[PDB]
Amino acid sequence: YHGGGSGFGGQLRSWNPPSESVDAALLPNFTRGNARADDLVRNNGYAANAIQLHQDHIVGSFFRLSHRPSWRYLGIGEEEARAFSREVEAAWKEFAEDDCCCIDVERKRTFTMMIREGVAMHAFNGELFVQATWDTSSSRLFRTQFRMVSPKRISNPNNTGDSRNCRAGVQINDSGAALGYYVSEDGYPQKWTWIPRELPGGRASFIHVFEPVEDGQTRGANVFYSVMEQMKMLDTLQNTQLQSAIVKAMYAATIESELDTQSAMDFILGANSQAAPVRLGGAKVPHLMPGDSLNLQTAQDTDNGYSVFEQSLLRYIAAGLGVSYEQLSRNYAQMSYSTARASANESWAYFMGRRKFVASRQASQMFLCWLEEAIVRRVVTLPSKARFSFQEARSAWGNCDWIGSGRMAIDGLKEVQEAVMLIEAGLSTYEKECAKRGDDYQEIFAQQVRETMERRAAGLKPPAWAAA
Amino acid sequence: YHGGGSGFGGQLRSWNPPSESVDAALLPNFTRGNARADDLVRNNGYAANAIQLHQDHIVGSFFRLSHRPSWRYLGIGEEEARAFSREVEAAWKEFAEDDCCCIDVERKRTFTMMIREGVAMHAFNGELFVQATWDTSSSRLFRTQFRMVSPKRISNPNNTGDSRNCRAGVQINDSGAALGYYVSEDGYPQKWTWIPRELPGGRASFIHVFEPVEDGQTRGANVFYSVMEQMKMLDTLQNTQLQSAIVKAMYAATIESELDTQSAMDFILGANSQAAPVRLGGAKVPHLMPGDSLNLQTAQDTDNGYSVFEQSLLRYIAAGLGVSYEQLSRNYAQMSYSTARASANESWAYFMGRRKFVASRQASQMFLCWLEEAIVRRVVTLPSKARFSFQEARSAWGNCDWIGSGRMAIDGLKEVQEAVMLIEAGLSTYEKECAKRGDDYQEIFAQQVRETMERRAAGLKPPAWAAA
Amino acid sequence: YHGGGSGFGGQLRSWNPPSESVDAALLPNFTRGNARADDLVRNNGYAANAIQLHQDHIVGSFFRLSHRPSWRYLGIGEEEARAFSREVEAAWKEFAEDDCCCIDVERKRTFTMMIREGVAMHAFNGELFVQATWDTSSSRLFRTQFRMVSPKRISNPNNTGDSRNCRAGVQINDSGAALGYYVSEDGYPQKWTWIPRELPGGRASFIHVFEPVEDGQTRGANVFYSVMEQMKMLDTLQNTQLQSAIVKAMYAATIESELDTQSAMDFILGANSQAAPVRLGGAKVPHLMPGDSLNLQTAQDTDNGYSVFEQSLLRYIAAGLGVSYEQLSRNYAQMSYSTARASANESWAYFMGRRKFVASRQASQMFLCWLEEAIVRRVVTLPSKARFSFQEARSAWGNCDWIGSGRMAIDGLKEVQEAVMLIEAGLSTYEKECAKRGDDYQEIFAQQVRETMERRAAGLKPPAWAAA
Repeated sequence: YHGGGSGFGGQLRSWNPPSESVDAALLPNFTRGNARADDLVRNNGYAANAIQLHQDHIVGSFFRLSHRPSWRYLGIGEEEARAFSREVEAAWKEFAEDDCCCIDVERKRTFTMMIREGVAMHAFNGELFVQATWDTSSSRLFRTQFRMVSPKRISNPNNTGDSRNCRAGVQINDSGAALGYYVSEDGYPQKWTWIPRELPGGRASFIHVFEPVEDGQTRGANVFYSVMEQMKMLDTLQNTQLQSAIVKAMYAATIESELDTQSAMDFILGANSQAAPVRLGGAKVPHLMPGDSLNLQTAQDTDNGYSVFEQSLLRYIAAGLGVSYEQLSRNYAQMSYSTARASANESWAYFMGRRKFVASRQASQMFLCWLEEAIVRRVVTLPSKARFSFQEARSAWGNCDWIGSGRMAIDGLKEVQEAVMLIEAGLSTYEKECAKRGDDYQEIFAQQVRETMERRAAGLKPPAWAAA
Repeated sequence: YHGGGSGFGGQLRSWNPPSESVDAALLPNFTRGNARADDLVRNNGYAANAIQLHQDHIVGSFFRLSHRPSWRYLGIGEEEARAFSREVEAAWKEFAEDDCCCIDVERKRTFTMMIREGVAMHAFNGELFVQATWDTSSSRLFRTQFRMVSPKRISNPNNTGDSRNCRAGVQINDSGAALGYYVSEDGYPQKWTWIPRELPGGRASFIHVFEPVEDGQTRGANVFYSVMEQMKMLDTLQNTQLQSAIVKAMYAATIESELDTQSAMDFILGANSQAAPVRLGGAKVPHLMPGDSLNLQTAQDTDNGYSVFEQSLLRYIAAGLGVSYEQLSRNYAQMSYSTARASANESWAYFMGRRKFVASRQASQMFLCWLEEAIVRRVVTLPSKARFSFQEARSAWGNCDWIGSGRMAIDGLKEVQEAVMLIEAGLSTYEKECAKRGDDYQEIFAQQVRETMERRAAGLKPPAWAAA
Repeated sequence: YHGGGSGFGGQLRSWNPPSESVDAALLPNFTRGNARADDLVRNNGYAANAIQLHQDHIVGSFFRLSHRPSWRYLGIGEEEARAFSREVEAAWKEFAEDDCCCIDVERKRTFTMMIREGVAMHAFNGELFVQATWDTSSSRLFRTQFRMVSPKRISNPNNTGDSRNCRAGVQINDSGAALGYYVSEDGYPQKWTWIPRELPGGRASFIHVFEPVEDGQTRGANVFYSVMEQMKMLDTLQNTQLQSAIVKAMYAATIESELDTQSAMDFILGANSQAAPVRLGGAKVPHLMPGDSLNLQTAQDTDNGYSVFEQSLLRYIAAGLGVSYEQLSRNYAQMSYSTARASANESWAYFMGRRKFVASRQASQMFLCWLEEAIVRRVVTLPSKARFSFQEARSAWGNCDWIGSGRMAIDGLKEVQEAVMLIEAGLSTYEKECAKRGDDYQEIFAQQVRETMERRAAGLKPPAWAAA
């Protein structure tokens, strides 16, 4: 095997990367990497475009709840489960979507915008932090509130060095689990607070969502590490090329003469001395003595293959980040239907995975945290004859699924024909087909049974879905 | 035969590779090869893209259980087998998919995330290790927990040399079988523990999944050995080319004169001395004496054939890794439907093989480990009059199949038409067609029989699948 | 005839190859050729791709048994043959597909994985060896075990010279048949054992599978001898071209002056002395005295015709190995449907031949070895009133056919239409149509007759295959 060897001619003799865990590689330069990722996101067109694509495709314009408790395990009954789910869904829908935005302490974000911010933070910071608090002064129906904590705030107190149990502001028990986090207080023009992960009663107090790569990993790594250097180098190349083009296009001509500069421009260029401005009106034919000369400068091609090199670098960056090349670069060159569909599918697989993990876990944990007080305050009533209480089986009572914006297809008619053909056979159900369009099938049925009554009352022809 | 000969003109005279086992080639430089593969994965856009493609296509966004015990062998009866399968599937679904993430000791990953991490570890490290433990302090329903052990941790104690029976921290019996493993403890700012492969009762304590190449192979080899050198050399070429382009684009022009440098720029470039900055506003025509000169530099083509060489190297890398060229390089050049379908099939065969072996074996062993407690703690009851106990035939009781995300078609209508035509004939069943879409046909049937009742109750037109 | 003559102008005067058997050409340099093939497989991207294609297409993701005993010969009856086949197939499932992997001594591979490893070994080593042993300490139902022996281990004892009867560790009787083998024991940081080919009772103890080319051939030859030299030379050319491109791209410019190097770089390049680093920010216009000079280097085309030469060499290599050019090189250039189908058929013929011979013979012999104990231990009962007992006609009792993964075609709809039309006419049966899809028609019928009952019980519309 030449992987561990010296190389072809010994070229890989100096390539001896150390063997170390993910923590040993990531933690020493965590803050610098995060700052560089933030710099790239704020001040580069492509990084901001990638973040916007992540936000728009992973979550969308809405994030909707679907409460499906496991009634078999609980032994309560299907109808009671349906009634409980309807009540819980109504309560959650009013709680999250108030215009006062009292879901968060800062009163600036709704639930959907909070999910989008969490996804964005997971993108260029590798993780997201959420804290759940209670305000006693509040007289509203619910006291639960959520605060989005930036990863920069969590760090070791007093800027102390890492230990075996405490790393990067995270306290670790004997196992890999985390017991608590140290959150700093930021003064824009310091102190640290201990926040336990979970309350003694089992409620989740502070939320941390990230995907671990190796066995022992305390905090996550942003996606920009793969292509961080190339983005900066490409920005430098773009600025240099633009400045060079401006400079080369500036010098249009050159005057050579042995006379005074005022005299030379007077006799050759045509300026009026009554250095010296020249009027652009008209065409001029100067007369030159033997010593005089007039040279019109020629410049190189403004874009001499910079476009193709930029194309290659943008393909590399899009491969590193995960978004499609066309989406990142806005190129959308000529291509057949099959190629566009294949690229869309390749991007959609990654987007679906990100939605399934990050946003779904965050929303599920927030929903469980809210549901615990909702049940405690008797806003909703648990079904009777339950095998287990809410505390004993939290996941069983609070099992849920989340629906986001569906993919907008290149051909609208083909997808509709496919859906109709699937519905005609037994391969698919109404729920799955409506969920692909970002709709709830029960709401569609209610709207249809309302519309048929409205049509009948007005005297119009009954709709297709109506039963004779 | 010229294979063992000197060559055409004697060119292969120095090519005399040693004849040795896979262990003799792999073990001496195991750690350096693993470290180089990790370096490529962390810091190259293409390697990270390949790992992400592996994770997404091999597993997907979900990994689902299908329990099919062999009822004929055990002599229990079909209906008891179906009831047992329903119970164990429900228990597994609740156990793996809790939001508390209590399946693993570190409480960071769900079952699907652990499967994806195992696939990733198999990709760039050549193997995956899983440890199953019990916590007695836990008061939950199940005490089983799983921990993913990095391959770096398994090594010979005290960094001692390999022996005949103990190689790379694995103790080997007279045959090729492994009896136990030595796992180190990592301190981020050492000691070794003996972990037997199997408990005395026959339970699996330590899990090791990899594909052997030759007869005697203690540990597996990463996939990057084939293309390790080329990726590093291509990265060096890319960085060098980018720096060279930036350098050549930087120098726009050149001034030649015998005067002072400030005066030369004042009279020619146009800088103001009130070295010296020059304003970009306007167009200028300087006046030059005989000794003076102005030269506008021209540069070579920025991308002069680098794209084609990069294409060739990327095809080589994609051949080595196994992913498609379009997926790896994000190129997706103009191509017909047939070529895209052929490349997709060529990649899908490899992905299906990897899913059938690695993830399936890992998930099956974890499921058996959980099922042993589940049966022991009497959460589920074995059918009566069974020929053999659970211990005597573990595979018969725990026979199962796993379903992941299905391939996304380039043309949605064509696959639906194909599935419908197959269903109409006897060549296919409902289960196989639903499995290709990542769905369970029994859940679809339950949803349909619920939806028909819902439509009937609300007064809507009965669905197609309903029976008159 | 000029084939044996001097040539056109005497150019073939030195071309006088010796006339010798295959053994005389192969045996003297067997080990060096095998080592070179192993080196190419481990360390070249294309060779690994070819081996992976062999494994994926010849075997696939599964290998399945179809027991077809010849009842007419033995005069037992069709129904008894069916019952015996069902029992044997069930028993072979459990032995081969246990998760404990107790089929092999090393407990690392399942039956399909051992078949794939055998195919791979036949690919780059020219043959495969399998050993069947018994473990008395085992308390399981079956004591049969299989060990894949690397071809390197079999060699002459004490590294002695070959004889008339003993060549390369294989003892040959008066005829060409082999009586036994000498297998060495490998110590990774020596002794030889005599293993007879067959037990005295007729059972197969040692398995050797290879295709003979000529009359007397003791051991087989790998496929790589045809194209090993070209692969090594192409790898050298690729590495040299990459290094040359990096070297030529590295030198961006050149400074010529009579001053000191520090002064020259300060005045021309723009470095700061407060050798000398230069910041890349901005565009610069240096001033040069008559002695000074600035030159921007221009390099040759990075990929100047290397791609087409690589294409030709890859076509030659793919022709030598037997795989299609597109599969080997991942090129998949623009091409019509007919050309793609023709290339796919050309490759599929070779893959079907390899599957029919190598894997089928290996699996059949292993199945016979297992079936002998299975019958002896009375796990399965032979039908009564049989003409010849198991010993008299092993092949008649153990006649079987093996099924692998079916070909993935470019157009899914066309293949389904073709299969439906063939089924409608009398040209084809259900078994052949289901076999091309890698399915067992009896299993499909059982699944259909279950699904129709499941649909009827739930109240859904009866399936198409149901009989009124």
